[PDB]
Amino acid sequence: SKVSVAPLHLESAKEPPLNTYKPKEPFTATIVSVESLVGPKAPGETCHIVIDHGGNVPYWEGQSYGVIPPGENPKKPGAPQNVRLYSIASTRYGDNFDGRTGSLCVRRAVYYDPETGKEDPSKNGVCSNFLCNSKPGDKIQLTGPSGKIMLLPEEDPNATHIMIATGTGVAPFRGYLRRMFMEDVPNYRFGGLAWLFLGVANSDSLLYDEEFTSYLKQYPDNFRYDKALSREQKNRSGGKMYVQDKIEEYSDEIFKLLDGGAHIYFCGLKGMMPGIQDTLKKVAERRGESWDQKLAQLKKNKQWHVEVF
Ligand SMILES: Cc1cc2nc3c(=O)[nH]c(=O)nc-3n(C[C@H](O)[C@H](O)[C@H](O)COP(=O)(O)OP(=O)(O)OC[C@H]3O[C@@H](n4cnc5c(N)ncnc54)[C@H](O)[C@@H]3O)c2cc1C
Ligand SMILES: [Mg+2]
Repeated sequence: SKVSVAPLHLESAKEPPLNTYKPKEPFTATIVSVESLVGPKAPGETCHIVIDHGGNVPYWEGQSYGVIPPGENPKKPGAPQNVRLYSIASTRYGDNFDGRTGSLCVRRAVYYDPETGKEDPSKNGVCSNFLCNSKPGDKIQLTGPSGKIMLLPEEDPNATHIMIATGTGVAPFRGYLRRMFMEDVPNYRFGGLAWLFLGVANSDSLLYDEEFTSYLKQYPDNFRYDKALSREQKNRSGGKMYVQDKIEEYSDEIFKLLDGGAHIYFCGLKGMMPGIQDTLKKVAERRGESWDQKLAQLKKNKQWHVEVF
């Protein structure tokens, strides 16, 4: 059954915390654990980082943490590095169910010369490698939390939530789904439909797959889960199987859910959105609908939630 979480006073706040810590005086947090989430055929490493904030930097599901990597700002010499934002991949209780830790899902940004493949440490992404290189006991400068675009609408505990992720965009949805299904939160008993779509490069690039697959067995009447593996599957038209091609497999069901008030969420690299928009336009057209009109209605009704980067 559901996992006991503490302390339940984390449910009492009426508003999400924002900018509790700021870049000029960050909170010095401590790494608990760092682990790769992916197998050897993945094109890059994505790691799972557990951070002990001691209860000093609480957050709501869907928010972001800021991390200030070490070193001087290369463009304001003598200045600290700029904040990098990461979608929190944990619930407000965290992976230890105690309200003291939060987790990040971090893709290593690694530079390869386009012609030769050669590497260059001055060109790798600073914060992402800093995080995935971290070890238990390392200190991390933490800011935030910040963001409200991806807060979970909880007014209707029987709402429908359609979650569209690529890569590390799965992060907010890991938090949503633990709150909906895994944790014992007496004031939020989810009885709607949660539907996760995840696009990644191949089977070895899947993120948290065992957790999501378990929800199919635990909550078969409230959870659905579909994956698109681009390098390893192909779409109806011969293209690489992308998350939008999976949406298209369920186009009638999805459009009916949207018309019924479902929330729909998008998270991941911003390059995911043009193909999704193209697919939704073609789906609408086949149904004899205007996607522009439909998207405007969804935004007007506060059903459309996008955090891409
Ligand atoms: C709201 C929000 C949420 C986010 N959520 C996440 C998340 O959950 N997970 C996640 O992994 N990321 C996330 N991001 C992205 C994250 O904030 C960083 O932008 C990303 O991790 C890269 O930061 P970095 O410090 O590693 O790279 P930077 O040091 O900022 O470098 C940026 C890029 O430039 C490249 N580069 C550097 N120098 C050169 C050069 N000379 N020539 C060519 N290329 C070069 C690097 O390789 C890198 O790809 C999020 C961003 C936003 C805005
Ligand atoms: Mg795997």
